[PDB]
Amino acid sequence: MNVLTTSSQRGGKLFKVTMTLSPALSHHPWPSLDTYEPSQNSYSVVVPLDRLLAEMTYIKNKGGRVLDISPADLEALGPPDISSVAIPLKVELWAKADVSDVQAAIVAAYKQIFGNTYVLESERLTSAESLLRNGSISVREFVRLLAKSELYKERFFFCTSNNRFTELNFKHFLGRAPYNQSEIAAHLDRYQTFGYDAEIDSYIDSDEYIQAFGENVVPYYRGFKSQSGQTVESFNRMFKLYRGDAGSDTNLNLQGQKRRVDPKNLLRSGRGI
Amino acid sequence: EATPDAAAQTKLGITAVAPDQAVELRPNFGEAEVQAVIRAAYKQIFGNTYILEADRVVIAESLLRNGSISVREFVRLLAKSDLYRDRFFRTASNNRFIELNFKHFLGRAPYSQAEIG
Ligand SMILES: *[C@H](C)[C@H]1/C(=C/c2[nH]c(/C=C3N=C(/C=C4\NC(=O)C(CC)=C4C)C(C)=C\3CCC(=O)O)c(CCC(=O)O)c2C)NC(=O)[C@@H]1C
Ligand SMILES: *[C@H](C)[C@H]1/C(=C/c2[nH]c(/C=C3N=C(/C=C4\NC(=O)C(CC)=C4C)C(C)=C\3CCC(=O)O)c(CCC(=O)O)c2C)NC(=O)[C@@H]1C
Ligand SMILES: *[C@H](C)[C@H]1/C(=C/c2[nH]c(/C=C3N=C(/C=C4\NC(=O)C(CC)=C4C)C(C)=C\3CCC(=O)O)c(CCC(=O)O)c2C)NC(=O)[C@@H]1C
Repeated sequence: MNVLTTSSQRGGKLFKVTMTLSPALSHHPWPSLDTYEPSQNSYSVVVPLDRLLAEMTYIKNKGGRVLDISPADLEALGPPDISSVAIPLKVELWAKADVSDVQAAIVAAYKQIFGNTYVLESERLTSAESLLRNGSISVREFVRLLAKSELYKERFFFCTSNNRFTELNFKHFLGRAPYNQSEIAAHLDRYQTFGYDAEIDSYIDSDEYIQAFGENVVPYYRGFKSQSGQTVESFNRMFKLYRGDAGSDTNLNLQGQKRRVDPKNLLRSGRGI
Repeated sequence: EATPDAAAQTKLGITAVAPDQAVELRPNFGEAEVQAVIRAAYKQIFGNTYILEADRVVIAESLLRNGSISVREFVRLLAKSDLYRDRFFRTASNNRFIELNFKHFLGRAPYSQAEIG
């Protein structure tokens, strides 16, 4: 939830704490077995740093358990600005592209395909770049090569879960976020029989890819603007998948690869399987 | 010699408070419902003393609306108030203060000299 003050009247960094409530922790003043209000299954409190230790011990000594702690300053921050992704920009690689134009595409591709994540000089792929700019490879095909590359696998696919990798994939290859639990299930099954290459192939091959930026257009962010057959919630999920500019998909950070989109949220948009 | 049930209560005038009604803030609380918790809290937490317009604490009860703070946190804000200090603590001795805090914070009185210490 929103927190209204970053700091207590006495100086003290507030910290939002989220717990699963337990009947002992709060109960109705009613006859019969004590029940916590259902709406507050996940309770949140903002506590000053001083009372944080005591607060957390008490929660845990009852049947409570801590879902997560977060500094109030990071919380109660604006939802990321969509300014740059509201209109993506878009890059076209003409035939007979001069030297600079090819460079721009390359850069743009690395940006979108890898997230903000930085690609070092050694990481960068000369061979693939070589092919582009003497013809022979489509922008589309380059994009396939990047997702095949180990660089991609090491960041996105080898650290996190396949559940996470799918949506990670969706965002990079298609601006969209994933809609529905089915998409996640389909990709997982594809991966088990066909393997990693076939799964990567299935996003570029998909008509949604073809319909937008089909060939010789660097992929851009379709999500954040209204798309055909897109669940309304997907738009919200795009805010979870995409956090600000200068926010990346990073194996590097503590517990780097986690799920931006909770499984339950996916279930809301659609169920059936 | 017969006593009505609740004769013991009517003597001692504990009739009103003996079993005591609890007030609970509920989800999607109405504007009148919150007003009633505030009314209650100021009666218990403050002493049954009179809170004049000036006395009321605007910022704390604004947070109580829109569920920024819970009632337990509301009570804590009330207890740390010029107003709570001015009455209670600043004029009292620590024995009278601690004995008052028991009561307003929890209905009981202090069970033993240790608790005071
Ligand atoms: C009975 C038909 C089915 C069933 C019920 C069941 N419920 C729990 C535990 C809880 N149920 C609730 C429900 C409410 N709390 C509320 O305040 C309200 C109304 C405002 C409801 C309807 C809650 C919150 C709990 C969890 C905490 C609590 O005990 O109050 C259980 C036990 C779960 C446990 O492991 O503790 C059960 C069994 N489940 C069945 O088996 C039936 C199908
Ligand atoms: C240097 C002053 C301090 C420092 C920096 C540091 N940063 C990273 C990693 C990243 N930092 C960023 C930064 C940005 N992303 C953006 O897009 C922008 C604006 C557009 C910025 C400024 C990002 C994206 C990353 C994550 C990607 C990556 O790490 O490849 C690190 C590396 C973290 C690691 O553990 O590998 C470091 C070291 N850290 C210091 O020691 C200085 C105090
Ligand atoms: C007015 C006709 C006369 C008057 C009254 C008077 N009362 C006070 C102060 C208090 N009066 C009460 C009384 C009650 N509390 C209750 O809940 C009830 C009904 C159940 C009553 C009647 C209380 C508790 C106080 C204290 C208020 C507080 O806690 O601040 C005063 C003011 C005295 C003071 O200095 O506060 C006065 C003047 N006195 C007159 O002169 C009139 C004839």
